[PDB]
Amino acid sequence: MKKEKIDLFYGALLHDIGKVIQRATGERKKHALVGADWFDEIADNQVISDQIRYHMADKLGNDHLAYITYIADNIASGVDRTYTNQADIFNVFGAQTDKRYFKPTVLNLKSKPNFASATYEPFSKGDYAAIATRIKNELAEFEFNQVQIDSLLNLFEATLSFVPSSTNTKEIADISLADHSRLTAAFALAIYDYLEDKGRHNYKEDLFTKVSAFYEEEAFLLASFDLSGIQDFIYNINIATNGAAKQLKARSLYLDFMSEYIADSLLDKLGLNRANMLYVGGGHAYFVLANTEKTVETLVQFEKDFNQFLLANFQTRLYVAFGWGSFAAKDIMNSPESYRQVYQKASRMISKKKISRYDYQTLMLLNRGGKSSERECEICHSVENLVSYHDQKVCDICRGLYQFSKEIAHDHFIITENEGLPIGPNACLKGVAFEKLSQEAFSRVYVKNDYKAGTVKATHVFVGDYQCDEIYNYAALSKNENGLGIKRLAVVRLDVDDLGAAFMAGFSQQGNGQYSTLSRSATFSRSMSLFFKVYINQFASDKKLSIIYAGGDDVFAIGSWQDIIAFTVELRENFIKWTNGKLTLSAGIGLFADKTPISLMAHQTGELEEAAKGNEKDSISLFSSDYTFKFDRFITNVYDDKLEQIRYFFNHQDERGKNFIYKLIELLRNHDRMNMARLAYYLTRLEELTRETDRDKFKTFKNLFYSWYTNKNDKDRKEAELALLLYIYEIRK
Amino acid sequence: MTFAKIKFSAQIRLETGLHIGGSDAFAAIGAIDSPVIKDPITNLPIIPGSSLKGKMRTLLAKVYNEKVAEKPSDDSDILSRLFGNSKDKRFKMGRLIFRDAFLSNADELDSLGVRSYTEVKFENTIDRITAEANPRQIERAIRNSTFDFELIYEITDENENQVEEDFKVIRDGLKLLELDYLGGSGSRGYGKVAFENLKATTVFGNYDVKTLNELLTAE
Amino acid sequence: TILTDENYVDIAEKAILKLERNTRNRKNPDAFFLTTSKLRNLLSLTSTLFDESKVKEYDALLDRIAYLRVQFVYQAGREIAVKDLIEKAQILEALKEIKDRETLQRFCRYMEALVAYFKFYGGK
Amino acid sequence: TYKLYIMTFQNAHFGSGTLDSSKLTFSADRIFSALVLEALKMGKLDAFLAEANQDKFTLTDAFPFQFGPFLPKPIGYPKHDQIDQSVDVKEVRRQAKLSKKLQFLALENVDDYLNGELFENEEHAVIDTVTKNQPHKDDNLYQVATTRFSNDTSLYVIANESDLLNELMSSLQYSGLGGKRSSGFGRFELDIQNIPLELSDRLTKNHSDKVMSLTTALPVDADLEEAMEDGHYLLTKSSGFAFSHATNENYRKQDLYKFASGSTFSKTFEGQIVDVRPLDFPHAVLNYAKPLFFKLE
Ligand SMILES: [Mn+2]
Ligand SMILES: [Zn+2]
Repeated sequence: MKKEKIDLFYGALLHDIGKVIQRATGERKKHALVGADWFDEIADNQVISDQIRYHMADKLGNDHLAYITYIADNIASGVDRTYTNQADIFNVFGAQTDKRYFKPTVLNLKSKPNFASATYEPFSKGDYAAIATRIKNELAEFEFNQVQIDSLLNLFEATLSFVPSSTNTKEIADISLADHSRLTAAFALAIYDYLEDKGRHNYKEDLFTKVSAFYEEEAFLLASFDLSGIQDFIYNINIATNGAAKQLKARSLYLDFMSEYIADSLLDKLGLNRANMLYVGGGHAYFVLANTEKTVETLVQFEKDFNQFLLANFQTRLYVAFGWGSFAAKDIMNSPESYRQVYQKASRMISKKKISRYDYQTLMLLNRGGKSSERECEICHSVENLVSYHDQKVCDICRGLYQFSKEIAHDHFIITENEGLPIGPNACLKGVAFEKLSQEAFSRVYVKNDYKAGTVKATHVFVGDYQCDEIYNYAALSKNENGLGIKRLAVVRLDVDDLGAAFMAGFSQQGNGQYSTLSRSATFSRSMSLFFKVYINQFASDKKLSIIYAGGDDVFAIGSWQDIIAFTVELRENFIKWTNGKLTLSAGIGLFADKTPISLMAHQTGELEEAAKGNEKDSISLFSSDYTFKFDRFITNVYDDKLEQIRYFFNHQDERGKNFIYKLIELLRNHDRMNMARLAYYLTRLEELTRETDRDKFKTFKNLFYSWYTNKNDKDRKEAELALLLYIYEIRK
Repeated sequence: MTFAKIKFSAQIRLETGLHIGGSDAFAAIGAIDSPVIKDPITNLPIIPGSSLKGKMRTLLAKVYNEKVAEKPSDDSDILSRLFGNSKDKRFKMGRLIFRDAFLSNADELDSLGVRSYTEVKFENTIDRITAEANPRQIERAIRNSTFDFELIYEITDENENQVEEDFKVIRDGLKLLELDYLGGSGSRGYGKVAFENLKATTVFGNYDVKTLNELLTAE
Repeated sequence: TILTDENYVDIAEKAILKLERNTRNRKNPDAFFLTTSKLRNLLSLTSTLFDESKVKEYDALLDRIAYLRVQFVYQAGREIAVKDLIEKAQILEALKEIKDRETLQRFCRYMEALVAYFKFYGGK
Repeated sequence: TYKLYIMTFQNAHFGSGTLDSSKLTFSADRIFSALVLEALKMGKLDAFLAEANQDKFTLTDAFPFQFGPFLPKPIGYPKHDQIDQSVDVKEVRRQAKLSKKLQFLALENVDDYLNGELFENEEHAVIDTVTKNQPHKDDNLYQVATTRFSNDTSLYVIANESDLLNELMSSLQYSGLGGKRSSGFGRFELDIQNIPLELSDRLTKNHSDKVMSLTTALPVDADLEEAMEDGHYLLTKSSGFAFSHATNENYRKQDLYKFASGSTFSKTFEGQIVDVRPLDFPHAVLNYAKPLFFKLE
């Protein structure tokens, strides 16, 4: 970027940093000066310190970049032109219930979720010392230039994610300072670029004297892209070897980095940085950028170039469709239509592009025939640039991913010109160990799952990727040390419920849509990123399983079966608490014998998940569409009531009694009047065979069972069938 | 000679309990240890065509292969012509089309007051030195279940001599199934099977079936 | 009239509830005079009847339905709680009403039901 | 453009690229391939290819037939002006996903569907894989996915009736379709049936207003640009190994990308029967891609 622009960015990110220094310090001095002075302590930059000092606006004069940062500050919040801690987003999300608040912490990879509590309202200076020093330390010796930007962002992400933008205001109480500053910088640069393109240099006139006139002026694009084909690409493995498993985790991480590299190469073909980008998703991304003709032409051409790259390498398997919409400040608290309809223009441009994909020429060339190929890649059925690898036949892509699966346990990934897996126009993706960095030359470097800034000044990404053993061993690991348990491995697929609806209008119910801002939604996105890309790994800890895909959109995890069910349950109940009950998951859990292929499990478990979404969307489906229960009552009723009772009685019984489980199963599948009689008969028969220690407890249980089986309401006997199943799987040798 | 399609039809009667066995996750559900392959919509036992074809082929290899073959591509042209050979341009598809056989008499049994169409057979194992017993349950489709059987023979590039020999092979195949079992725990009394009301019918083209029908009813 | 497809089990249950219980036992709850040992040889015959109703045709088993009736009255003669059962549960009438394999199998099942609910509500 | 050829199967396998995949329906190219192959052993290939290159010749993707014919969801519809109710967002998005999930309308409902009325799928079948083995190693163990038809659901195809075609289809019903036919799948029972006016009224091969294609089809190089610009389509990829007695070896036929039924275009195009044979192969390998259309409003 131009120097003038670099300074604008830093100004906008760093204004209202006084609030932190001053919350720790507690000085009776206004934050504009605390901030600005402290910045002057550690670096010499008049334009920057100026935007901190006079962000307050203070007619010192000039047509300073301060006048930009000011108006962007106002737009970056719902508010227009005693003390409490940060508020849960889920306070004003959905119905009015209890209000919860966030104790300010710094982000650690290893950590349980930083839950809001209703008893953290009161502000305390203590909590800030930890933070402010960590900030000032890291900015002490710190060059404010282009290449430093993606590290400072991460710093703000790490320390200020739970520091509120304002200590005393109810309107933006819940908007973290990290997001507010980030958003401020986004609009600062976007604005700057708008007036650059339209020649306007009187900032003091336009954004200040005309302040309310500009808010009407459509200077912004909400832009988006969607990378189609990802799930089918990751999970379509037609090999069942040990080796082929490597490809799964590989493919996953690959495309995660593809969506990232699209984001980054786009933002710098434009003049912007990652602060302009709201979210990076399941191969989705949303950006705020200037509404000019330059920017639109760069989007159009970019997209053309990328689908060119994608065509060359993956044929029709991967496609990326962009879309943008135009707006002015219509994210400031018709508000129903306006805020929703800015996202709708890109949404709709993308759908139209996805539904008429290519032109005459590229179809002509795809159908050019000309091959006569005896063989294909065993993994993906490609006939393109085959190679021998390990005495099997694969494409150079699949070969490339075999290589990548070796680089995958590093922390750092670089963007080479030709070294590694193709990631884009004249770019490749290579994981490399730290030492080797100096020995390679690279466009950009990412560090994966590290909040600490490093010597190599890297862009920070966060993937949830827990691994314990390998997929081909998970099924065998389900057998106990005593040889107990069915030898199967399981998959889980789970999804937030009506996530789209939350992102767009979840804040409309309370108030009347006054709480539906852009900032609010941004903060929502961060909540779900955090939950699904950081905290998810902790729920996986000490469990024999691997998280292959993780996001609010889609979570995919495969492991041994008892640990997968434990993982699902731990994940969900954390999610309900984290969300304060205002949002749910549905999940389905597949159960398969060793060596069934990846494609198959993914597909069948996807079907199970849709059955689960098939209830009123709060359900979980395990091993068959028939066993589908509201999560709440599977947890409370199947998992830790009926199953604990069953376990308790039958762990005492011998082979002869354990056999009755089969009868009970049958009778549950054949529910009819007469089989109630038979149920009673074999129940009392069992009671007879049971030892006298449990005779009393078993009396209670026996009659309870017949209760379930006699209810005209079938819910309890369904739960019964499934718990007896769980039990049998649980004991089998 | 002209093109024609002959349908071999019968009712397979289970003379003893049959176990083929569940792979389909629907039919894999562990409510019993060793389940049997079942048609998902009716949850009745089913005799997969792949089972019939496979077993009949490997039986017929013992008779009609001059040299015992490692791989099925090495089977004799007489078997390859009927069951197909993926590595031979002439026989890439055999002249036989098997059909999954389905339970015919479900209604007969429902009327007789039968309840399940599968029994759960208890077996055990005796340690040879310790004499302790390890018990075992495994499902069978009940005996005297019947299944509608259909096999298609295509007459294309055969000389009438050749179709005669093919018919010999098919009759040997069925008899050999009768004097063996349909894949189960066969050695221990499982898969015994009978073809009742065994009949040939020309369902396409003209061929004359009289002498074949005689020869089937007598073997 | 007495035994219907909708009917039998609910009747059987009602009968087992109305059955003679030993109120002279201070120690025991509702405790049955009746005892599975008394029924054993009887309902063995019932079961052999049902089992054969599948492999033979109605007329062929008339001998069997004869010997059932006999045994029933005989046991009702020899045991008080038996007579009580086959009284409250209209058993002998229920035999009289069997013209049919459908009806016959229903009676066998009826006995099954009686016994199940007997054991359930306190048994031998 | 004449009759409904209604195949009713119990077991079929219509592989969508893998033996452990299977589909409700199959496309025009598959049954055309199958017809070709049946003609070839009957003797009558030359005569059938005669019939096929007639403009009169009509073949369509197979579709669900359940007490009456179904059709493909028109891709591209409903448009924005018919789909935007005043309801909250959660509902709009649930029914939007319900609309993406949808595959086949019954004919009765297609005009409704276009005018904005909501429909969801029905259960026409259940698909499951089963594992089979070969008892010579642990190196042969495989899964084959079958489509198992339920709820009196047949598949049907629209074709132009002729004495020869009728003969070939009657023979096919003992050869099976798709599938591991040798090994149990695919056989069917045929019923040729008059085509309800409510449908046949709306069939054209030439028409200069909006139409939905009933066949997975590839326009002639000359018509392509137009059908893609004003089109709304999903491109599907035809791929596989050419079946033939020519050679022992197996060669992948040429990958071909076509427009799926029913993509929708502003007007009908002429389609092709493509030769997708491996370069320098003894005989032509034919992919049937010639559209029959359905008009809209
Ligand atoms: Mn401020
Ligand atoms: Zn590949």
